[PDB]
Amino acid sequence: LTPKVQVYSRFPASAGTKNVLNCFAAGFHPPKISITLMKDGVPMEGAQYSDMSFNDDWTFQRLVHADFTPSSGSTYACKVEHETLKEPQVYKWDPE
Amino acid sequence: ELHTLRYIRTAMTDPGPGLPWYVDVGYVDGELFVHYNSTARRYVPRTEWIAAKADQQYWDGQTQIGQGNEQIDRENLGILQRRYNQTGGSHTVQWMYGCDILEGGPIRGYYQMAYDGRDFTAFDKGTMTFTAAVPEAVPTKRKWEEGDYAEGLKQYLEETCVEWLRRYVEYGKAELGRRERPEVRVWGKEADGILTLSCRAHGFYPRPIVVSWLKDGAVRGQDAHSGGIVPNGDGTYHTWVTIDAQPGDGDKYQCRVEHASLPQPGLYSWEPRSG
Amino acid sequence: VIFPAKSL
Repeated sequence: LTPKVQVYSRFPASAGTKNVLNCFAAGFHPPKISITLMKDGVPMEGAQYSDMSFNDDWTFQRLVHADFTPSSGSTYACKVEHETLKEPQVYKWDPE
Repeated sequence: ELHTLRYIRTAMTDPGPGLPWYVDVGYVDGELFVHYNSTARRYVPRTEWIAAKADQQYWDGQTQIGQGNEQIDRENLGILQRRYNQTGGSHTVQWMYGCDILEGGPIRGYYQMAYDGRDFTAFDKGTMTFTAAVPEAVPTKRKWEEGDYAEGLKQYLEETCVEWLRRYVEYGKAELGRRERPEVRVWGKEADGILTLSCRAHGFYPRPIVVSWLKDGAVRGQDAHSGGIVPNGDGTYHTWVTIDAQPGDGDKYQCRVEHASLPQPGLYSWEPRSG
Repeated sequence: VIFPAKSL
């Protein structure tokens, strides 16, 4: 029942372009989850949390998206906290 | 042709901090249209077609039943806890009900329930009885088969659910019938003597897509990894498909993308930079 | 249209 987290961008990532960073977690129970979008270890500003839903096999799913601009050198990651993980898992994002 | 309606409902004990305990999410053809939460206590639109074409009476009407269901499902948390001999902790109740219509006529009528991620009760339209999976589902089985609840649910899934879904499709015929191009980007990475080729489709509509790696014309799904179809904030969809190959064979690999928006499948070869 | 819930 461990959450399967996938970090990706709304549009093909380019330097100095308006894009949305998405963090999606699927297949988790209990539904209580702490997903936060991070920029060099510090949480991102203006993070929107999509409405919680579940698949046919009763496994929960949630999406976290925020408007941003990717800069060269700055690392973008996703911090996920869950009861089954026991330790906070960090998911790194690649622009190219 | 095929049009599906689904009402996802969740009742939680541990939301936990600054989150609603009761959430009711609606779906039309796999797309979010309506939402209800325990903090706002009102049914709110999520799409443009449901916000404009639906009357104010519909919003006040759905909220009346929505507020009523919230108070009924509030006691339902305690009912299960006292039956399972539980003092407290993280416990959740899940609801899944709706209809699938094909060329007007209905083909599916389901009503499913689950407690702690395990199947509790499921309604059978043919026999008009509620199936018990866990031995703690027998008091619920005797309660609902006693009154007119089984008759009312059968009348809903065959008439009320069917008639309203036909209207929802007619309201959003343009937003559901639309097609968007995914915009495919190919990138490769060199690890410990293994080349990892990635194929990404950013924004496509509808949800179904066929993204597979091809080696010398032949499709290879044995070594290819896929993260399924993931949704976006605006309403579009995304997908992630990767493959592990030996370095130097970059020319042999080609990514084929099959979608409703494209008339012919789009081929994408991995042309590197090496600069 | 949502269906009205009943006590378990």
